[PDB]
Amino acid sequence: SIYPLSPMQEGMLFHSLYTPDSGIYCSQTLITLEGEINLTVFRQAWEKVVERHSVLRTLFLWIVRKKVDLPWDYQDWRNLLLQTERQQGFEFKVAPLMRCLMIQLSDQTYKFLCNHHHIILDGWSMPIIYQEVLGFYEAGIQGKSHHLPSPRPYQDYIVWLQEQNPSVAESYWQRTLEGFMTPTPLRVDRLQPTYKEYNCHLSASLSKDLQSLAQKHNLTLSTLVQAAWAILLSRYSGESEVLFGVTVSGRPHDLSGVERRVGLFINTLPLRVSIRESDLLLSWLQELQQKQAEIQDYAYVSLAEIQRLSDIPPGVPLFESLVVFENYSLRVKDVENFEETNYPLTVVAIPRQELLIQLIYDTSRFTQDTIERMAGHLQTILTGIVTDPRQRVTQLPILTTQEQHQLLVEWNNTEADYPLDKSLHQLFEEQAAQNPQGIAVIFEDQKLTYQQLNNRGNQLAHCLRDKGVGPESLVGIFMERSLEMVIGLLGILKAGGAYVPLDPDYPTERLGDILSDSGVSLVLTQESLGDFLPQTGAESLCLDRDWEKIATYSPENHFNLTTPENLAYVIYTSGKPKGVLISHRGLMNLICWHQDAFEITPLDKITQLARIAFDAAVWELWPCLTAGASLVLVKPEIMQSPPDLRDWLIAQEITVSFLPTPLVEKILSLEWDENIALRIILTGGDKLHHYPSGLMPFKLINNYGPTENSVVTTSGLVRDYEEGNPPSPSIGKPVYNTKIYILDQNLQPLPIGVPGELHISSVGLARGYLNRLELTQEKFISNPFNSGILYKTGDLVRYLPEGNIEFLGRIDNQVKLRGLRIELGEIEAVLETHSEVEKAVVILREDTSDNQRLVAYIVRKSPSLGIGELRRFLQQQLPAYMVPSAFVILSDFPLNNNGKIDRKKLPVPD
Amino acid sequence: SIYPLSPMQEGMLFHSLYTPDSGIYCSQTLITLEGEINLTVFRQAWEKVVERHSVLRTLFLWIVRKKVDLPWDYQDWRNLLLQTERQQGFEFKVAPLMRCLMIQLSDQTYKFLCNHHHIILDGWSMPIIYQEVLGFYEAGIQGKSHHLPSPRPYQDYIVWLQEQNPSVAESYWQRTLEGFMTPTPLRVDRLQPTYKEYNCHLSASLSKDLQSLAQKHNLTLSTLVQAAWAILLSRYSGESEVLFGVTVSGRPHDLSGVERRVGLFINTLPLRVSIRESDLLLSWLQELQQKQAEIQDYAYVSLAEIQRLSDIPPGVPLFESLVVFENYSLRVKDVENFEETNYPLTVVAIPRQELLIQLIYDTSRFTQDTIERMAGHLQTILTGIVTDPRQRVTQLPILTTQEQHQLLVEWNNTEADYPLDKSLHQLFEEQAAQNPQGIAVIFEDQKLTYQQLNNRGNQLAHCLRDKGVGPESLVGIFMERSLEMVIGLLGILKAGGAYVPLDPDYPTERLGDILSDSGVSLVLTQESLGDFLPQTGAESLCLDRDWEKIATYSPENHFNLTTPENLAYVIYTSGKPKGVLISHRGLMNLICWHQDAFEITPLDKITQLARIAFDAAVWELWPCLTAGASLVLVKPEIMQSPPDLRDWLIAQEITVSFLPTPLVEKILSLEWDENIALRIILTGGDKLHHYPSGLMPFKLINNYGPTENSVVTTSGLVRDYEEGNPPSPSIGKPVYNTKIYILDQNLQPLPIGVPGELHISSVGLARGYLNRLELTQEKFISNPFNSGILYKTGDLVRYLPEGNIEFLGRIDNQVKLRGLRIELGEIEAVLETHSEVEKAVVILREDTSDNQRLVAYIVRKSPSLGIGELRRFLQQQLPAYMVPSAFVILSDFPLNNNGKIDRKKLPVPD
Ligand SMILES: Nc1ncnc2c1ncn2[C@@H]1O[C@H](COP(=O)(O)O)[C@@H](O)[C@H]1O
Ligand SMILES: Nc1ncnc2c1ncn2[C@@H]1O[C@H](COP(=O)(O)O)[C@@H](O)[C@H]1O
Ligand SMILES: CC(C)C[C@H](N)C(=O)O
Ligand SMILES: CC(C)C[C@H](N)C(=O)O
Repeated sequence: SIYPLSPMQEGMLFHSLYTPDSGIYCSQTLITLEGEINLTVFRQAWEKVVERHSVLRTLFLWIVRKKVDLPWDYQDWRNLLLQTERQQGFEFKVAPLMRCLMIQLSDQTYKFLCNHHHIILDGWSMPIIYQEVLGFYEAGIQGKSHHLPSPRPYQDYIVWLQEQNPSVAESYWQRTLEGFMTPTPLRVDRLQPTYKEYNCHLSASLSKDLQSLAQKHNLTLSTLVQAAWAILLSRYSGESEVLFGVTVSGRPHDLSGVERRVGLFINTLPLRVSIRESDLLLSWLQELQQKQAEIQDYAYVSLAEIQRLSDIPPGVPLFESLVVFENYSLRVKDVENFEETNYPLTVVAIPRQELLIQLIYDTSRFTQDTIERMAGHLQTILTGIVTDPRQRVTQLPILTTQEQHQLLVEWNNTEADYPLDKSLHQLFEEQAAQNPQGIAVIFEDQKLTYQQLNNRGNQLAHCLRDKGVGPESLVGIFMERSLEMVIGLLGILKAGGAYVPLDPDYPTERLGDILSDSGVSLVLTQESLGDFLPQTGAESLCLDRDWEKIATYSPENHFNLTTPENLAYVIYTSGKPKGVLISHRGLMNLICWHQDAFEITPLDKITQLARIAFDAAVWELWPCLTAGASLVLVKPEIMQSPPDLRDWLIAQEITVSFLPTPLVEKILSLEWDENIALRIILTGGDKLHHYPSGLMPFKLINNYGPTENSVVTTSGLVRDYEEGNPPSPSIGKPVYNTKIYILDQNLQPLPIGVPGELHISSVGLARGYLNRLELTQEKFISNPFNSGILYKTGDLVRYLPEGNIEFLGRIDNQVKLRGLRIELGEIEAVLETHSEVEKAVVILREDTSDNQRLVAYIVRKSPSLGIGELRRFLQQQLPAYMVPSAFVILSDFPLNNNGKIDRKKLPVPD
Repeated sequence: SIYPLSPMQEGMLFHSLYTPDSGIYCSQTLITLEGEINLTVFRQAWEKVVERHSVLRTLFLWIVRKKVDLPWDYQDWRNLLLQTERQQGFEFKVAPLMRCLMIQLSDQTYKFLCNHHHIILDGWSMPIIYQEVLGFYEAGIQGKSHHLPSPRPYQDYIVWLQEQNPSVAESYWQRTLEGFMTPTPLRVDRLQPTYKEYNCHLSASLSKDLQSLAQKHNLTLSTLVQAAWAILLSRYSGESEVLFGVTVSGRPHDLSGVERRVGLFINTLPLRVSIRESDLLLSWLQELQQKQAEIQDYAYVSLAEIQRLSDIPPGVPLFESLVVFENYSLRVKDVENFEETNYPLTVVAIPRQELLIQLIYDTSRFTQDTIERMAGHLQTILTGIVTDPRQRVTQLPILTTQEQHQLLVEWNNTEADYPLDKSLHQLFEEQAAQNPQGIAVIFEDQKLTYQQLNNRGNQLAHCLRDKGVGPESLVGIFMERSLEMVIGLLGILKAGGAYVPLDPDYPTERLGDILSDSGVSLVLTQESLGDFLPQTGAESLCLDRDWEKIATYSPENHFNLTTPENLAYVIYTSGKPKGVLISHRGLMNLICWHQDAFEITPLDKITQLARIAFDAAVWELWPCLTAGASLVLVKPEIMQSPPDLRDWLIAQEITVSFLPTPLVEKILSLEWDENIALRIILTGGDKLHHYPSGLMPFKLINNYGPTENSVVTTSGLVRDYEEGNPPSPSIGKPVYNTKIYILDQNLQPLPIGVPGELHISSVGLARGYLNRLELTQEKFISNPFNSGILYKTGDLVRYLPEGNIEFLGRIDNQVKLRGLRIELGEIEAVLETHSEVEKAVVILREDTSDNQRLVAYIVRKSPSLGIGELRRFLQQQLPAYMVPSAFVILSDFPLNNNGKIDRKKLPVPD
């Protein structure tokens, strides 16, 4: 009994000897017994166990451990809970004396409690000790012998350790963990210690089908469970490589297949699992079997040794999930109050006649609803595995029947009747029929009635159709926001053509490219701008100078000639920008949806401030003009001042107004008359950061959608912040005749809480890109879920629990194996909380392709705050690894031409 | 004049447009003119320059730049300094308008001021502009023409940039900077923005000899200067690879050899220089020539692009030193108030007829004395290079004649007469002659006079010499601190033998190894411990039981038989420990020095608390007994309580007391009677962290030395903290007959402020190690500076400015290319400043050989403080990269058996 400590034993000792009273290494176990007991023999049982297991009578000399053959257990007392309260709270004490480092107590209402230090025992070792203590009692409450083999002394683990070469195991852990730079994030967990148990019981049938499959193919039930969890983790995380804990014996020699012995050995090990698109479930399970066997050959270096030895940063865990397969005077419960640490999520497979799978979760990290669904997913995956193991791993189903249905069917039940026969201009002219005298457009003093607008529109149409314009014609429009411009738009539409906005402030070369791209032969403009057009060969008509030409022509409505498939407009998104071909159907849907959702009626006064090259302008003009309301063009002057715009909105008695996101953010800080005409403010285009105060008189509607889907895809009222609310307002839910899908990189559905790529199926979808047939086919695919078409948005989003969508960002800004476990927007929200921070954006890399170095751009309210005081504020709220290297104070955000924040113009730090 | 910005131009623009008014990019230049000036023509001169250089009339459109041929410079006014005060302070303003971004002003007392933005100009570009503006004035204050070629438009740099492939330059900067993980630290700089200039003028002879050498060997004067600085940096830094800035043209096409042109180009580039032990100066200079040429081929990516692209962490500079070779109505001065940034140290070679080398230094980072010496070093290196360029680079001299002398000769002038004929026991017995009745030893109640001790010593000697003991005999001593033990020690010495302390608390196996190592055939012990000796074959004598045997023998002094070369003691240092063979000469020197320095006289009462296996015990016993004083053995009880020991020291009227370092640290926090007998407290053994309060009644002496050099090498009084003081008390200066040397890894001398390895030349040096002849030869070498022997200590130290030595740590704990620019002890001192921190130790790696992760172990005063609040405190005081990843709260430091802090028993974090 002269032996050296294991490294793991030393570490532990030193930690205890020189850090203040800790109890990190104190494991308690508490046993509810009922019946009656021969106390005398129950004690002698414990003494029997203490007499046989050498560690249960070891002591430490301080670099050396001694087993003696002498000490045992002390009871303290026996004979309105009062146990937790004090009687269990008060243990900061163990001496490395011969006296077994294990103190016990039996009680009045019959409760046993065992305290011990991990320097002698393992999580594995306690079960063995109950079993052996119960068996020495039952064969001895009956004067018989409980015959058991003599155990190994655990002083021969120690010699075994020394026979092994640490450099072998260290090279192996280094080689195999190399690429792996941060822990697999579960991304179903909560922003910010009690644990709970969700029991997921598998049917007798599934249990048996699993066992069967294991036998047929030389796999174990533990491998099927780990596999199941590996598959689940890859879907939740988005990573095709995952890493979780598995529990192991850690005691070797192939006594893994015969014997059982007590002490401190390695009990958990990291298992790194990769899943490729070609992987089939049988082969991949064969492979998993090996890696789990293989890692056990290098089980003679601690996990702390393995953490540092990896590429994972110091300070952070290399996994947040653990899988344990418990291969194993009546007892009532064994409550384990080693609560001192536990992993956020541990999945415990207990292989009784039916397979139990317990999910033990940190309740600060996961909702009950999230965990229950996790249960459903494993259940789905396991049933899928036995049902057809020839299947590709990346295609195996995860959602339950009810989930599938809810997400893909019920939440997509947005079908709505709308006039699919009609066209934009028709609707308009019914509007101009029924209320000819109504103010249709207003610009400062100027004013058009529905008749003025219809008549002057019909004239330009007639002019235009003499010039060659019909269905599918693309006519340029190069004009300042004005009445002329509405007439222009309406003119092209009536001719049967489709308008191509040309922005008045564009350089002459970009205007060039648009005209050559779009192939327009005709551009409507105005004398002011005429000379800025490049000379491309195209005719230009001035609606100001040349109005005389146009006046000559009929102000009659013409025959309606366009079909819903005909192009209505072509608008560029941001190598070059790409023009999107929008048909009339799209717009009909939008208009009919919009008018319904926001109850637009001819009473309404509707603002028009988006520049005509952005598709928001479509959604300002046509719902309004086709409904009878009055469109108020806004001087861009007014828009330059949030408070002035506020006053101006109030002044002009505007009822419903679209404000782009950066602007609406600002007006929401202002204070507002309580009784104004403004009922709705619509916003969208960039990610809205801020919830409205309840003080706001209007209701605030968030909206989202690509240009490739007729302006709006998703819409939702935004209330004041509640509590269960995400860090930034939802983008709402799909609009009429729109279905959405949140999909993984192999086009597979994902459950609530998991981020994926938004795909859209809609009557709103573009015909495709102008002159980009390849890309049209890459992005507009055949829908896996219907006979209809699916557009890939490239936007990263997740379903919230009531069916709202959280917008996260762009799929291209995601990098594999550096997903941070905290969503960037979570930091943003936190930084924004501290007053003096008005707006924060957090980017991954503003530097180039070498490093990433996450930076945070802050716009301050006053100069009081600086990048140090901020830094400590964020390491107070989050930990580190969740705090950026650089913080850049800005004065204002680089906005692109439409209002969206311009990333590539953000200043790179230092 | 349609052109895209350079990347470097864009970055700059964005930074200006969206960060709050900054003036980071504002360069000012201020020109003292005297004489009289045709104001009218001076202006027109500037207009001439503005008319020719395209950037001097460029504007920015916001991704595009425009040159116009129209704007120029405005004067604002003209006609008790008041300029700095306001008139120069107030510039936060430049608009990217056609109006040249360059505002000027001429003044009353004749001062010109030019403000411009780096988005148009370079540090290189301003000189060209003065020259061209002065030349258009002088040929025009005389109605003549100043004829100059027409410049390149700098719109063809931009096309050149675009013709180049960034991936080529990026691969090159990545490949060549790879190993290089932190900036070359100068380690002559100060712990913690004004600049100063030290002019270092080289003689006409040296200037010319350099130029000559350049011609002979196809090198330039710039390469000789960079070389010089590279050599200096490697010595200061301790790194055989260095990295500094060099300035470059950045404008290419081989117009580097003809033309001169204005704009913004790359001006600084990182030059990585390696120096190997075999390198010869000619070949190595040839090579340096190439690398400096080569790097200029990749001069089309910014330095910010090169920083991130390197292995240097984000946030930190990749060099703190820059070398610029300025190859280039009278003007008085050009004062450059672009002070907005400058590097901590820039070395400017100005190649006028004699070579000037300016050292421009941040005065918060370097003392005037440090810089002057730097000047002397370059001067030394350059003179060395011309004198013999066949020389090895690592052997070239750096110290001046006076420095060499001061460090190696004058500060080592410690020769002292001492009785080299005599031996320890002789001196003793003269002491026991002259004052037979004096109390020699005291232990609680027990007491020996000089006669008791001498007589009982002579008896044991006679006993011993019948048992075979003589010169060179090693006798074991295995005894509790007691009177018997002093008698034992004194007995062995008189017999002519040398004692080998065996520690009473050692395990029987370590005792075994010592006895087999030392080969003792005889061990003096005591009945108490006899049975703990292992049975090795050696005789044991009990000075307690067997005293009767010993009493029979003569109490006469014997003939003195030992010579000063004879062994006196053998003591192990901490694979296995190694026994050190100390002779009598060593001890004579120590005793005679000690008695002189601390004025020991027979009045003195001297404490004895070091365990006998530590060599401190030698330095407690023999100075005292050989002087006539009374040695008080201390109960180790008393030593367990700082306050009790204090009281006990005061109580017993002890005059001079050795307390090991961890203990003295603690007593210095106590409060102290002002009038006590205690005059000196001696300490040493570990690094003392704390300076005494002035309130302390005694004086506190720090001391240092390896066992291999008779206990003490260096000694120095420690006062209260002053200001210029290092973070922890000096270890003083060499003792009698001791010379020290602070040397680099090629055994070369180093100047003040530079850390190196301490080597000792002394009469105190061990004969060598017991039974380790190899190691004796590796560590005890032939002295490069005398005919005498040199011991390599493995300790890292530096000379302070008055000749004190700062102890830094162990050479083995240093790792190349991760030296931090801040000394660990600097952090320690800072952490210690904050009350609630009683003691802090900062280690490099407590984890294993994969990462390093610098950790800090803190002992707190009360539990109030925690590892977060500490963390922010240290990122407040230092920046980051100077703050550890882990902080471990301890309760107490793992001490080894002698008092030194035990590193390998520090708890590894997490
Ligand atoms: N409400 C919104 N919240 C967040 N991002 C949005 C929102 N609306 C639009 N987007 C983003 O803006 C894009 C539309 O850009 P484009 O169609 O090119 O003008 C979408 O694909 C999203 O990435
Ligand atoms: N005063 C001191 N300050 C700092 N380190 C010290 C001091 N005295 C001794 N040392 C260290 O202790 C060593 C002596 O250890 P040893 O001779 O083996 O007992 C030296 O080589 C130093 O590294
Ligand atoms: C949802 C709307 C605000 C328009 C959206 N920004 C788009 O780019 O189509
Ligand atoms: C300088 C003295 C305190 C002794 C020193 N610690 C040594 O190890 O020799």
